[PDB]
Amino acid sequence: HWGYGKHNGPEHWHKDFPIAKGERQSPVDIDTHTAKYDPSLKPLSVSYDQATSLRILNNGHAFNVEFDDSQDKAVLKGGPLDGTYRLIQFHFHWGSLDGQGSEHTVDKKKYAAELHLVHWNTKYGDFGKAVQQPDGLAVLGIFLKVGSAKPGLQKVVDVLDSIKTKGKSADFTNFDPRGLLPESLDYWTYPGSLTTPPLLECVTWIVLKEPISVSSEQVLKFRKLNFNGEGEPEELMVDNWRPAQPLKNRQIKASF
Ligand SMILES: CNC[C@@H](O)c1ccc(O)c(O)c1
Ligand SMILES: [Hg+2]
Ligand SMILES: [Zn+2]
Repeated sequence: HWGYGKHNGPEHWHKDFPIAKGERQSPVDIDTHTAKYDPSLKPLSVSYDQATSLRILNNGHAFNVEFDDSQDKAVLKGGPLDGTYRLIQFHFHWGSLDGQGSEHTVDKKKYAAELHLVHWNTKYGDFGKAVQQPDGLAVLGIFLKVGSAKPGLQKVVDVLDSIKTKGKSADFTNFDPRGLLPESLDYWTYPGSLTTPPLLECVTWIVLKEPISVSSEQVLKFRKLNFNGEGEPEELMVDNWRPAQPLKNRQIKASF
């Protein structure tokens, strides 16, 4: 199936998922001098106080921290969004080296990693129906740079040993995603897609300008994870990012 290798990577995805070459694919390069301040943007509202994490899963491409979305708890609203979007999961994309890993880029700059907090529009009842809609999803993107450790990330880092290989999962309750946010909620926004097959064009992207810093030791543990399943030859889970895709006359708006 699809992956990130020479033979199954982003360059191959279009064969099974023709939308890979579509009109609103992600990620994209954010050209800071082309993005326009949008005064019609409402303030962004990130309400994660009542968030209920359930478990962490290695799915063979990344790891997902999943949340209970059976009622309005962790929600994203405001900014470019209309209505309420519920947090369902978060995951990261990262590199084999610090100089690469992020999916979105800023004036062609690649960060060491990128965090995606995935939310679905409550108007559509559930995630499965939301991904059939042009405004079905909102993803909050946060860049990671290597520097000081991120205290709020360590709980995730420590559990990774227990989910080394494809298909493994661990109980992961009472994790607070507020510990992953930078200070400023300044962002760029554009209409786009899921960055993994099947690459569905249902996402309002909200990409925070301010990166969070994580320690070299924290990122190193991400890189210890495996793409393969248990008892299979070791394939380190690294460089699980899609590169920047054509903007196609979409407009990136800045909140600041
Ligand atoms: C339904 N919740 C989405 C999450 O579990 C998810 C993450 C990455 C994927 O490739 C995928 O098919 C699903
Ligand atoms: Hg869609
Ligand atoms: Zn992602």
